[PDB]
Amino acid sequence: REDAELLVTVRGGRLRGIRLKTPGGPVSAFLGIPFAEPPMGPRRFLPPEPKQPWSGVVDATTFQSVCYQYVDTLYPGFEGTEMWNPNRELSEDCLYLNVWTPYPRPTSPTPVLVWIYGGGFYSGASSLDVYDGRFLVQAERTVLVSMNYRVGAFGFLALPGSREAPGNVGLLDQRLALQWVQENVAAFGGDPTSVTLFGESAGAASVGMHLLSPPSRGLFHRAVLQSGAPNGPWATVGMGEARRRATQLAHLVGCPPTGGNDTELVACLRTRPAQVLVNHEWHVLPQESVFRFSFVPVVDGDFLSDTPEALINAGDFHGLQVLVGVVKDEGSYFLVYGAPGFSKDNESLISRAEFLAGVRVGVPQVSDLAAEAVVLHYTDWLHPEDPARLREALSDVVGDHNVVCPVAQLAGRLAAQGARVYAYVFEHRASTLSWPLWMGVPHGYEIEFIFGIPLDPSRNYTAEEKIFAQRLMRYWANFARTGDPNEPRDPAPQWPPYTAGAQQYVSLDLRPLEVRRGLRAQACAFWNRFLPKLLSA
Amino acid sequence: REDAELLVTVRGGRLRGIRLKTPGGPVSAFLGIPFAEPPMGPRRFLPPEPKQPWSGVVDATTFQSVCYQYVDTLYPGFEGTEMWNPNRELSEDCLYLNVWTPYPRPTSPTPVLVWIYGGGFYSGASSLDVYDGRFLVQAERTVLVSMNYRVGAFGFLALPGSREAPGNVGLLDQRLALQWVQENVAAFGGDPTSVTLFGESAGAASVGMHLLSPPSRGLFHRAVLQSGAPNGPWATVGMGEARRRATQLAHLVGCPPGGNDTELVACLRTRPAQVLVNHEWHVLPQESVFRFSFVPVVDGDFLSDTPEALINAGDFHGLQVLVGVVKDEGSYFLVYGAPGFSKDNESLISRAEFLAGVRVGVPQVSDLAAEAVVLHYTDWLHPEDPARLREALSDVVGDHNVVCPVAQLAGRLAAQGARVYAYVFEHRASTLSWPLWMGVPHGYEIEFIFGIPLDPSRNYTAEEKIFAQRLMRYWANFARTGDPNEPRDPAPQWPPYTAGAQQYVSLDLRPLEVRRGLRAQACAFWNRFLPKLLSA
Ligand SMILES: *[C@@H]1O[C@H](CO[C@@H]2O[C@@H](C)[C@@H](O)[C@@H](O)[C@@H]2O)[C@@H](O[C@@H]2O[C@H](CO)[C@@H](O)[C@H](O)[C@H]2NC(C)=O)[C@H](O)[C@H]1NC(C)=O
Ligand SMILES: *[C@@H]1O[C@H](CO[C@@H]2O[C@@H](C)[C@@H](O)[C@@H](O)[C@@H]2O)[C@@H](O[C@@H]2O[C@H](CO)[C@@H](O)[C@H](O)[C@H]2NC(C)=O)[C@H](O)[C@H]1NC(C)=O
Repeated sequence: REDAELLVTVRGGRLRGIRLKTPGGPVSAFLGIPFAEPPMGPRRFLPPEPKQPWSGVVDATTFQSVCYQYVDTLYPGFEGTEMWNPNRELSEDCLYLNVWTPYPRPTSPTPVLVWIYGGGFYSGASSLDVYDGRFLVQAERTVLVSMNYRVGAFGFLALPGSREAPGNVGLLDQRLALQWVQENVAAFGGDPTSVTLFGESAGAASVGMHLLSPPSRGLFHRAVLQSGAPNGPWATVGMGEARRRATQLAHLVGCPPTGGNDTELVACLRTRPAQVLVNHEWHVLPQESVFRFSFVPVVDGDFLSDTPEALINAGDFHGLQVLVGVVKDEGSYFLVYGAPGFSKDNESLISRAEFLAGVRVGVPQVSDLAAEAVVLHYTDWLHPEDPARLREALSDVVGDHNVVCPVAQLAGRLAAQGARVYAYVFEHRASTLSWPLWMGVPHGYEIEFIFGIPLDPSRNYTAEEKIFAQRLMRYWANFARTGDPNEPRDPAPQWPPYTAGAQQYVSLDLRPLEVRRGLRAQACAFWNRFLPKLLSA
Repeated sequence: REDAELLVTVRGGRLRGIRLKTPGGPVSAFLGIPFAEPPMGPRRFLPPEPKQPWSGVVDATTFQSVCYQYVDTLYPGFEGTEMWNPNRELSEDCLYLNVWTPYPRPTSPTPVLVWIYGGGFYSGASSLDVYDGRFLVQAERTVLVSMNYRVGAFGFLALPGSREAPGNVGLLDQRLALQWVQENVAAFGGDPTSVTLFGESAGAASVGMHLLSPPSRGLFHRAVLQSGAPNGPWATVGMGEARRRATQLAHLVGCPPGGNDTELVACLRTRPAQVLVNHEWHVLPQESVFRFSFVPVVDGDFLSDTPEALINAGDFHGLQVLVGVVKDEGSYFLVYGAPGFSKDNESLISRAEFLAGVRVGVPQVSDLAAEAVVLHYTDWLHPEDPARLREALSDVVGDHNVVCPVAQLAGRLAAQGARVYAYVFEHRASTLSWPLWMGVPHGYEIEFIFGIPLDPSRNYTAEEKIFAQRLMRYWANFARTGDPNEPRDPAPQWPPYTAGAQQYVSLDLRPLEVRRGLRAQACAFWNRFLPKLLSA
């Protein structure tokens, strides 16, 4: 009648999973485990409530719904954008997580990788094909967990101080899932004393906010931040700007029938169909921009007691290992979403005039003086108008400002204040990539190799890329169980720690590890050391 | 009996010159010709007055007195500083000029070169050995004129608005000599319709100011600006700060103070010249290198606007300009106040010294501006490497004071009608007494332009002599035609500088090599960004 490996009792009740075929052998998957009560109706915008115990057996046999979110339509049918779009029905009933474990279940406690997807805090899902945990768990014999968390207004609309919309509830969704991991992962063979968070972009920023929030920090041990940081200019928002955005969203959908009582304002928002909120989400941004999202974590003293910058600088990080990195062309994806002259369908060889206009789109809402400093640093004054150079320069502007330099500041301060840090740059352009050649290794395209997707026989990767993907999974799993991506296998070469002075990182591509110095050191000194001084003067 | 070639009648009266030897043949020299009434006593600080005629024969066989000035004492007896110090007695009776001419004197109109010496507007003299005109005149058959002009407070103390100390009188000293050239150079064989001005440091700044002042502009036809420009942060001063400096000088020497300019000048006019000199450095507002107390003042008269303003607004069609810099404009000044520097060690400074140095090399700017300097000149892969910090602070001082002011002048003149030729001078003299770490310092191309290597009693190499002959030929080609290129191909040709291509040549023992950008990255900072920052 039943297979005992696919039957697990967690604190809330009994579950039943499925046996997954993988290239390397069987895996057990428990997909769509409810960890919170559904945040519908009166519970919209509220902190997650833990799932109430149930009698009988819950079937955890497929991914559950995607949290309600905007759906990208810029290049309809284009795989390079469709791969990030929801692959399940949209619902507010979306607080489910997924556990993958070896078959048979490990005998001794196994280290746990917990994945947190990105999507700008406005999109994403744990169900996307590229986040398929079966290949890591098979190849490296870890337990892998991933959760859904609310995005957009449903996760991050904030009327700060208000009780019916406190903000950051999507982060509370993540923390609740992490608490579930502590109470329940042992039932699957996982070690709750060896839990490594990892995430990418907004998921990397989320990992960092759990590092900086004491109530989250007791729930994990190690951290991996791929292409994102809590201190990025896009990842948090101030209390007053959160209130302005929430209030203008309400105003754009009829509430109140501007501002007033927070109770009455939210109650009105709660009567609007979810899709009506999503249809107005982008209209609350203060300007024309790229790499800016409407509802993101708010710095209000609760989750984050201070800005991520301050908490990073103040923190004692002894006993912490982190792995951080970026892709080679962090900035190119976002240019086709609004920078003038840019398209995935031509070479985007912009003019000087379009470059100067792009600077204000990619560095939005800074003084004319601050914009001048950006143009000074990124113009090559022996070739101020060469279109090819202007295209790469604008990519560097957006990439450095939003990802590389925030990651570099995080890496540097954690190292200087007690953490062992490892840093990479991912430099392989996947043979299957559908974006144009000028975009390089675009943001987000290391994930499929980390997750071992090239081992999927259904896909058409080269054999080199399969070997490469196996290499990355090992670094990640080695870091997960030891805090060090290196393996006692000296030639391999070795991946040295990142430090504030030497600033060493390794390149990840088909060739063997190559050590290098400085995460765009010259550029990041402008973003991390000089530009803040200028904006307060 | 007497030599006819060395007797000359100028509008003021009669002169007796002297024959000079060179290894290429004789030249005729007329040294110490008075062109102004001695600006003494009641005429201290006033505009110069033309020399009243004389009877008899003025003896023009010897250099005349040096205008009263500070004497460098940083390294007593050291050749590298002594060569710039006065080599004749000091006197306020110093307004004389010198003419060198071929022997026998030309009988057709010969192109004229007019030398204006540098010295920060606080020092200098036309009699310095390194400014000896005999080799250029023999080798390139030009007429060469140089004049003394008042420096320090005597030339540039300004109480703006006052008739008793108007300012810029040293500049007027220069203009009066240019007028004297127009009226008298033909008596020596010179062609008053082909006058090329050239000068170095403060002399190059002086040249640029005559370019931008209409009453001077009809007195010459082309300009050479070596390692200086009128828009450099040091070459001019605002009316308010000029008044504050003149006023503190009066305090420091016992003069007052409802206030009154007439009385303050009158009390200054009673002090011995040396007393003013003794307090000259103490009116500067802060510790600094490359700043000088009494410089040209922008008051709407000699200069009706700032030089940067006048550069931007000018129609420079019909102008040919030759401009350039040495390879290490900043090194020299570092040993005069940058913490950690000496000509006697390697000056391998620390990061803390580098940061303190930045406030000395970029004085009187906001903390934000200084931070922006540190951002640009730090290698953030090597923020504390002492050799890189020494080089970077040299670059800060050189770019801010010379290279980038020259690049801006060149770019805007070229984009507004002028034909511009740019060089970087990259040859370290075999005879150089400054340490190796200073490279090719400020001022050490002059001796090659004047052909001093041809002097056999000096210790230059045979290939250094050929180099001097090359440079003299470029300079003289430029004076005769507005084009340094030897009108003949291999070459490579020296192409004109333009705001886009930014082409210049390097001058060393190797043949001409063409390069792009007078430190375009750094000068974008100083010329385009930093002005915006200081406004807001
Ligand atoms: C590169 O493309 C952009 C985007 O234009 C769109 O995409 C093209 C590939 C093509 O499908 C066009 O028909 C589309 O309009 C071009 O920039 C656009 O230029 C048009 C006018 O020419 C203007 O109306 C749009 O606003 C512009 N869009 C943006 C984002 O600026 C750009 O000119 C193309 N570059 C070339 C052809 O060199
Ligand atoms: C390089 O020299 C400077 C200048 O020092 C002076 O000149 C030297 C030749 C020697 O005679 C020193 O004693 C002189 O003071 C040195 O900078 C000075 O250092 C001393 C202490 O060593 C300090 O009291 C002064 O303030 C410094 N002066 C300045 C202008 O900063 C520097 O130490 C020397 N570098 C070395 C020795 O590595």
